[PDB]
Amino acid sequence: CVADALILRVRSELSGLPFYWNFHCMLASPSLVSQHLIRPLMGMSLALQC
Amino acid sequence: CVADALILRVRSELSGLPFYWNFHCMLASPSLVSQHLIRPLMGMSLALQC
Amino acid sequence: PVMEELEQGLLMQPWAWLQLAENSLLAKVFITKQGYALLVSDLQQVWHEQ
Repeated sequence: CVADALILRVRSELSGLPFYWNFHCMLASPSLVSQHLIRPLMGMSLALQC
Repeated sequence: CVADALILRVRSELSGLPFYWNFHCMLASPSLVSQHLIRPLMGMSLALQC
Repeated sequence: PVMEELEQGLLMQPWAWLQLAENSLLAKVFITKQGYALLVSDLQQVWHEQ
């Protein structure tokens, strides 16, 4: 983490050669967080209650 | 809501007199959302599965 | 375009557990020939990158 950011480094070997990739993820917007975690969780809770 | 804040106005009759209150709420930080909604919902789902 | 397809694929995908060098997180990846979308979390904060 550098500044409100997440650097995720993946290093691999393909055919015996280096292969580097970096995800420069940034804090998600309120809409995405809600749509991906909040409403589905309440859905599962209600289904389990039923 | 104007740009990014929520103005919640409560208007009441306090025994026959005005009572105005205005909550000026800003976006909740990621810590508050996770503490109050995400983790408790996961716990509820796990408990319901049990 | 492909942004809508990437968003739909990311939404439909299930969560996964990633064990890094010292910590662990939850991940959600959808990669198509035209790009990818990633969503990671550690139960306290959420990051996203498309």
